[PDB]
Amino acid sequence: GQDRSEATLIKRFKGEGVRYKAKLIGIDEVSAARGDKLCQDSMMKLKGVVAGARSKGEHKQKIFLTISFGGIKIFDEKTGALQHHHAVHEISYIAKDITDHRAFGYVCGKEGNHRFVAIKTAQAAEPVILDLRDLFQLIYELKQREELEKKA
Amino acid sequence: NFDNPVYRKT
Repeated sequence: GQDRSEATLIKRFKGEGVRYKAKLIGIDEVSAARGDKLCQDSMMKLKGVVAGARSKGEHKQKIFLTISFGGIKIFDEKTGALQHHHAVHEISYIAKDITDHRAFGYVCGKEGNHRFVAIKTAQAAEPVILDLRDLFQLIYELKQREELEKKA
Repeated sequence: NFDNPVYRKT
């Protein structure tokens, strides 16, 4: 039970935002901006690729992802370097992995350039998904009140 | 699962 009041959420997502330890499953090109089946099919495909690489001795990249007013950022764990950056306006859909409580993904990109990014979280994926929901809702609300800049 | 209210298609 975490506090999700507006004031708390602003302090939560400002600056570097919230960080989560995870592993990158992969990135797949998709045909649309949203869709439950679209995402589950992509997640299943990417995991299949990872499983095939895992049989060859390959492991997923260790990362940490942050959720902030800057959107979703993926950093390499070993070096701390920023590897992927998807702005809030570029993210269209968030989806939990129906078969894995520790995996989720999101669709990003403009029309005709959609990609599904799959993440295996160190702990439960739920808190990450809820943070994204809260972040997007907050930005929508602040924008409607013309106060996003005063809180970002 | 949910849609991002702030997503911009273009």
